[PDB]
Amino acid sequence: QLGELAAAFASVPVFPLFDAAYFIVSVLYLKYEPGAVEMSRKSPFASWLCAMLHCFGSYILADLLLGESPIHYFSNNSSVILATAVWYLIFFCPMNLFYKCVSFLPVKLIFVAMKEVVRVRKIAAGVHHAHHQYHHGWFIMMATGWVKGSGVALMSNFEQLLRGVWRPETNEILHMSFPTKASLYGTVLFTLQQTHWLPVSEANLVFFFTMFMIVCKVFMTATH
Amino acid sequence: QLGELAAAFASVPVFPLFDAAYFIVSVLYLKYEPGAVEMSRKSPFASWLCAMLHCFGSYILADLLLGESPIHYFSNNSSVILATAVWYLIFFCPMNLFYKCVSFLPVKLIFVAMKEVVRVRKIAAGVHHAHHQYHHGWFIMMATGWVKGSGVALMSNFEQLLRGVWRPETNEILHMSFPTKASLYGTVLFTLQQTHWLPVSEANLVFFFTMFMIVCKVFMTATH
Amino acid sequence: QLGELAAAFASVPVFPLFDAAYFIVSVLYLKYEPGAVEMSRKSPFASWLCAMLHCFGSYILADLLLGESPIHYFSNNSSVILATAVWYLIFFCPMNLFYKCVSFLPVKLIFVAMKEVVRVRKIAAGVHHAHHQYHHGWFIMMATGWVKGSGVALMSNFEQLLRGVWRPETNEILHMSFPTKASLYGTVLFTLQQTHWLPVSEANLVFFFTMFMIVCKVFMTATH
Ligand SMILES: CC/C=C/C/C=C/C/C=C/CCCC(=O)O[C@H](CO)COC(=O)CCCCCCCCCCC
Ligand SMILES: CC/C=C/C/C=C/C/C=C/CCCC(=O)O[C@H](CO)COC(=O)CCCCCCCCCCC
Ligand SMILES: CC/C=C/C/C=C/C/C=C/CCCC(=O)O[C@H](CO)COC(=O)CCCCCCCCCCC
Ligand SMILES: [Ca+2]
Ligand SMILES: [Cl-]
Ligand SMILES: [Cl-]
Ligand SMILES: [Cl-]
Ligand SMILES: [Cl-]
Ligand SMILES: [Cl-]
Ligand SMILES: [Cl-]
Ligand SMILES: [Cl-]
Ligand SMILES: [Cl-]
Ligand SMILES: [Cl-]
Ligand SMILES: [Cl-]
Ligand SMILES: [Cl-]
Ligand SMILES: [Cl-]
Ligand SMILES: [Cl-]
Ligand SMILES: [Cl-]
Ligand SMILES: [Cl-]
Repeated sequence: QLGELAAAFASVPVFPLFDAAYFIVSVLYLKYEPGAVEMSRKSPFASWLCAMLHCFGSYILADLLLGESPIHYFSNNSSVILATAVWYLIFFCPMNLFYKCVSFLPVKLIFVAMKEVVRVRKIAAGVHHAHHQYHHGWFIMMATGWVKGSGVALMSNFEQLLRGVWRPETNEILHMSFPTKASLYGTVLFTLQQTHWLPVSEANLVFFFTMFMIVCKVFMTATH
Repeated sequence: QLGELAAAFASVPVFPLFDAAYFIVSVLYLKYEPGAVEMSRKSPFASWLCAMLHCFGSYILADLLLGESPIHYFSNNSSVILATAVWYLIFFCPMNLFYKCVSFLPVKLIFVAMKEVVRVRKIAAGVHHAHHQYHHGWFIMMATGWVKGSGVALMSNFEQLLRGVWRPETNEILHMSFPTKASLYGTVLFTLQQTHWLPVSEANLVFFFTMFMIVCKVFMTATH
Repeated sequence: QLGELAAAFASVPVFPLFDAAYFIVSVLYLKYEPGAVEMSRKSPFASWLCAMLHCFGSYILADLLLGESPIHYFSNNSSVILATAVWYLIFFCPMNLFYKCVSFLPVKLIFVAMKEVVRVRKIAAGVHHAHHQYHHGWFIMMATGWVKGSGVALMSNFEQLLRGVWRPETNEILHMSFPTKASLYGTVLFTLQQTHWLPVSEANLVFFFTMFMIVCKVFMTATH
């Protein structure tokens, strides 16, 4: 009956709870970046735009690769407003209280695990969406699933440029972080499953690769 | 009968006279930039391309945001040729005579006011065009109207790169100039009017916001 | 009977032999770039992506200009695999044997001539493709044919960024190399032929402009 459990796991509604966890973890990472708090004070619109890149950079990149509107996902008003509320609470909540609650390690590890549920679903969705437009476009499927999983990391040089920072000596392709490299392995697996060369159901692959990402990220977050 | 006057004001044909004023003011600003005259001598094609960015950057950015051809507007041959003639006269007219005439302060203030007529129309057109593709895409409407009004300013980091200049410490989002910030207020107003939450006719909003931009820009130009 | 010879010349199948020559010459140029060999060792995925830019940058740029998927051409699996095999053999063949064979000057000059056959065909195809979407879009036709011929050179600032290099003081528009400038003359000629203002058959223009590019590039390669 594992396939019955895997089907329920792979079809949980990500909105709003799992998307909120994705936004919280991503905007927390933004606040850790150098000068981010000062930027929220002096350039609040640019700070909000930076948070939108961290929350929706996966869709911006995937739409750019497929020749669609790069801000197509911003028509989802409820998601944009939810990410905006997360950005406001993390940077401007009185007593910094919202930051204190979501940074509490037991709470943070749960949000970290929930973000990985969202990331794997976005990888698989990118492969399936590219396949719909290119039935045999294996390289387009792998590219779309990769940027859906890596997100803002692949545009880090220009997220820095928006913040007034320029560090051209490195980038996430020249030196992949773990989530970028893991998203590359994930998009190859989901493409192979789309090819019907990997004999596994799409629900089981989602379940087992999500558990791999959850264990890795929770372990990495709890260590440091 | 103000609405009858506002309807005539909001429907004046911008081509060719008001577009010419837009091109003249924008290419004048290009000639003020460092190394622009030297660039016209040594790299005339790059200088012409820079002037096309200043004249049509609003359409390039709006088409990029909506997933359309970024050079779609360059199919308008008469507009491209008119902007090309303006670029040639400003940089290469014998005796620098065309520059001397359009820089004469009474003449320049008139062209500055006429450019603001074009800018407000482009903001409203961007909101209406985005609304046609996304009936409830408020964030897409505001983004499209903003870049239609700000124009080349939002791509200033890469207009500089074309000229061989790189200044990453600042950008027009991190530090908005007045026209960029005013275009942001304008696109919010025209979006609200599109929402039917701002109880005002589209013609009256065009008239009153254009007069606001005309008074501000004419005052700013005459002061410095 | 020259038109009968020109028709056969202009319709030779570029895949796979002429495309292979295009890939070999382009990836050879990549290996000449500073730090390219070290990059293939330490960042092999970024090295492979760099080679894809050199092999398919013409299609990436043309699709970007026309608002299509910038990786649309990567649905051609056989072409991507052939370019991938060329990249692997040039950087990783035991004894560096493949590099030694294709760098042998008589063999290299033949591949250089065959690449020019591909470049002229891509210029003409870009003009014809833009004309199909814009019957009177002369500036869109010239832009599309130019990037189809220049290829990765027009994105050199960002091919360098992928390699961790940033040299903003120059670019291929501000200072055109010979292939970039020759592709600009070529796209004007093919646009004029599309206008029916240049009284010459498309096959004869392909033949005579290819011979011009072959003689120039073979002479330039044999000199240095
Ligand atoms: C301001 C925000 C802009 C950010 C630009 C960041 C771009 C980084 C994205 C890289 C995706 C490459 C996919 C890949 O590297 O992996 C796939 C699977 O292995 C294969 O690569 C290919 O298909 C060949 C891909 C050729 C490069 C595509 C360039 C598209 C230009 C978009 C810019 C408008
Ligand atoms: C070489 C020329 C290139 C120039 C690139 C310049 C880009 C600057 C444009 C910014 C428009 C943001 C709209 C905005 O900031 O304001 C709106 C309204 O408030 C909300 O922002 C969003 O919808 C979220 C917008 C998310 C960013 C969109 C990135 C698109 C990538 C285009 C590059 C191909
Ligand atoms: C990461 C890879 C990105 C690389 C970006 C490189 C861009 C260089 C391409 C230049 C083509 C200009 C065509 C031209 O200069 O020549 C033609 C014929 O004379 C006329 O120019 C116009 O039509 C006006 C063209 C206005 C500029 C178009 C900007 C498009 C933005 C694309 C970025 C997403
Ligand atoms: Ca498109
Ligand atoms: Cl940083
Ligand atoms: Cl601000
Ligand atoms: Cl998704
Ligand atoms: Cl997707
Ligand atoms: Cl098919
Ligand atoms: Cl400057
Ligand atoms: Cl030039
Ligand atoms: Cl408009
Ligand atoms: Cl518009
Ligand atoms: Cl609808
Ligand atoms: Cl270099
Ligand atoms: Cl690698
Ligand atoms: Cl082609
Ligand atoms: Cl083409
Ligand atoms: Cl037509």
